[PDB]
Amino acid sequence: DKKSARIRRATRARRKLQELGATRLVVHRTPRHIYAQVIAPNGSEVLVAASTVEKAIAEQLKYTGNKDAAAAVGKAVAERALEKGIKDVSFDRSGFQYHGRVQALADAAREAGLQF
Amino acid sequence: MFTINAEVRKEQGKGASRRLRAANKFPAIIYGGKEAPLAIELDHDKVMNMQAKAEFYSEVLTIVVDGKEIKVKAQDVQRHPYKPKLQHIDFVRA
Amino acid sequence: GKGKGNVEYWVALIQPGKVLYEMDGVPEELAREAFKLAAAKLPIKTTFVTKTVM
Amino acid sequence: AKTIKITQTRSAIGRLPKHKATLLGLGLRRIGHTVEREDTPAIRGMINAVSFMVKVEE
Amino acid sequence: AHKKAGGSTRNGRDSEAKRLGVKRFGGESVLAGSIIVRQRGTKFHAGANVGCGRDHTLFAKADGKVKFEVKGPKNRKFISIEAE
RNA sequence: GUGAAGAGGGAAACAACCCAGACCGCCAGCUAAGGUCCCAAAGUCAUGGUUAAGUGGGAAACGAUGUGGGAAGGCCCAGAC
RNA sequence: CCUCCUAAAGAGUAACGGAGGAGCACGAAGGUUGGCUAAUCCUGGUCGGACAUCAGGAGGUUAGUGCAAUGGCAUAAGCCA
RNA sequence: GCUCAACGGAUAAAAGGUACUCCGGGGAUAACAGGCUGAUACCGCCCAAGAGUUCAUAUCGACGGCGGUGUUUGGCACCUC
RNA sequence: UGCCUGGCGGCCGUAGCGCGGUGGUCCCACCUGACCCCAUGCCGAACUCAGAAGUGAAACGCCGUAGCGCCGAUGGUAGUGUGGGGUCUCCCCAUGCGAGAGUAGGGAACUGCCAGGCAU
Ligand SMILES: [Mg+2]
Ligand SMILES: [Mg+2]
Ligand SMILES: [Mg+2]
Ligand SMILES: [Mg+2]
Ligand SMILES: [Mg+2]
Ligand SMILES: [Mg+2]
Ligand SMILES: [Mg+2]
Ligand SMILES: [Mg+2]
Ligand SMILES: [Mg+2]
Ligand SMILES: [Mg+2]
Ligand SMILES: [Mg+2]
Ligand SMILES: [Mg+2]
Ligand SMILES: [Mg+2]
Ligand SMILES: [Mg+2]
Ligand SMILES: [Mg+2]
Ligand SMILES: [Mg+2]
Ligand SMILES: [Mg+2]
Ligand SMILES: [Mg+2]
Ligand SMILES: [Mg+2]
Ligand SMILES: [Mg+2]
Ligand SMILES: [Mg+2]
Ligand SMILES: [Mg+2]
Ligand SMILES: [Mg+2]
Ligand SMILES: [Mg+2]
Repeated sequence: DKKSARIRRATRARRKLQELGATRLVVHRTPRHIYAQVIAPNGSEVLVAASTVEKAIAEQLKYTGNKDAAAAVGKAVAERALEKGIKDVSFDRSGFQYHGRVQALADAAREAGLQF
Repeated sequence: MFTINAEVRKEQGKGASRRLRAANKFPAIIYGGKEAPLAIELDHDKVMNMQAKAEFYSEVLTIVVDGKEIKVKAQDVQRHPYKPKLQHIDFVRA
Repeated sequence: GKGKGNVEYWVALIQPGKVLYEMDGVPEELAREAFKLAAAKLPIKTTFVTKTVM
Repeated sequence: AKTIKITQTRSAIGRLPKHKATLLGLGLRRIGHTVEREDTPAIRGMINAVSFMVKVEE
Repeated sequence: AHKKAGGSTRNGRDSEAKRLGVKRFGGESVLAGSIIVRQRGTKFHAGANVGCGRDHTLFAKADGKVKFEVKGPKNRKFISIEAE
């Protein structure tokens, strides 16, 4: 399955981060929405979460599944992390090729202030 | 159709069981049912003679312990490896 | 010395209770006679056992 | 607080070194030596270990 | 039939034992860099603060106390160092 | 574990087996192993069985109406063997 | 010199004990990043079959690991770039 | 830069005979005898296919099995070099 | 608060498989099309991008099912540490530890954080 292959791809970097203890900015890209979360190193506590599924972000977007929606959601998640003082995270692409919407989200977060 | 007079075991374990089997009795268990299992102390010679019938392992035995009758089935039998003796009998409450 | 020996025959270690030979389709007395004849050729004490449900 | 008395009734010759060390821990020194100790689970364990060669007057 | 016969053997070879196995057992307190287990292949895996060398030797990377646990979906055995 | 490098008592004799670790003396007592008829210290001790083979006091498959105990079973005063 | 067993569930442990290998290879067969997952069998299919390539399924790592055996390996240590 | 591979590597550089022998030692280690053991050897016995005109057991006795002796060939290396 | 969905875990088969059913407002998936960014040792299959017509078909989620997988007592048995004993290449007794298999039985997971949807 596609998602099984994606999980298999992601697991290595996820375990490396999980043992390193880095706060994790995990992305999740779908054909329509792109989700971003920042999660504690233990993995069982969601620090912040910004997604196109929610009205506050979506209402400023034409289509929720493209590079511009990704840039908007990355900007939002980075600003909320900076308001929670998260400051320094590490990027978990979750198997998605770091390119296109995922890369645009990453650059939006980097310019907003998240360090990775 | 067969009635088996049984008495309650006082001590369990390898030593007590081998003491029984030397003293011409043998341990048995009554499990199954909705209550805790009961360990009993059967009379080896009578039980061997009565199990000689092939319907012992088919009809519902009755066990008389402390006057209380228990209707059981013969579930499993452990036999001596090279003797016509019994070592243990599993009864199921029924 | 000078190494181990060469394989000469094959055995099957027998412990008490092991049911060596089994037989079916014959009368019981003839089975007893046949088993007596067979046991006379073996170096281990034996006995005659029957089938039971359990 | 309760005290038991332990009397060595057999030799320590040919015993396992662990048995000899248990005898020493109990403080017993020779056959017919009686010592007084406290009644603790540890002491009971020592006595159980060397129960074949000591007698206990509880 | 007088004296004897004769006959060489083809075996009689072996290698120096490598002294593998668990060096520091569970509950022990190690210094940083202490070898916890020498092994062939990750029979034991590297948990928290435990590093795996090239020969799959597990060494504690932080001071503390050893801790074995069955972890993961494959019920593998992980050595971790509780912070002490 | 013992002997080696440990004597003493027992196993007849018998380093290595069982009991037990000799500082010296005593014409004192209690014991371990092992024993108590005589050699040879100590029960011709008490109770209930077994063996009739000198078994005890060397040895197997196998054989046998030896004898003792046990749980059954078969045929029987229309009187059975 | 390496691997398994003997080796008595820590380490170690002998024999003219039972089995096998080494006296190298690689500039990539190393590093990293990204990606991928095997054997076998069945079905269908030009030459072309028991075994060539193609497609589907069952299967589940019974594969692979430059070379022995063991321990590992799916996050792959296996296969490409 | 050593197949110094007898791989902790005596020299850079080394094979044999002695019944013509000699010395120091050993029963630490062989041949002879003794000893322990009894694979082998020898002698018994158990089951009994079959042979024996029929009939296993007059006489043999297969396929197997269990012992005895210390009578050969041995094993070990305890006494004696 | 209730229920559904998505993500990250906890845990690692009482949690997996099979079989039957069910879901599309939201989510997810399939889907539509490739100047493009990006791509196939050929192929927009996969990866990627721009989208949203349609369908939950497959997948996934959930529900129900014991046919398996899985877990699993009590009892007994095997083994075994220490001390004894026997006709001792194997056993037995006192005491301590006590399985494996099997039996009754359980069993179609449970659970935390965040977000969205619906009914509030
Ligand atoms: Mg016992
Ligand atoms: Mg060797
Ligand atoms: Mg000397
Ligand atoms: Mg002496
Ligand atoms: Mg000494
Ligand atoms: Mg003496
Ligand atoms: Mg004698
Ligand atoms: Mg004397
Ligand atoms: Mg002294
Ligand atoms: Mg006296
Ligand atoms: Mg006298
Ligand atoms: Mg070992
Ligand atoms: Mg050991
Ligand atoms: Mg390689
Ligand atoms: Mg590599
Ligand atoms: Mg040399
Ligand atoms: Mg050398
Ligand atoms: Mg000379
Ligand atoms: Mg000699
Ligand atoms: Mg000689
Ligand atoms: Mg001789
Ligand atoms: Mg002599
Ligand atoms: Mg002499
Ligand atoms: Mg069990």
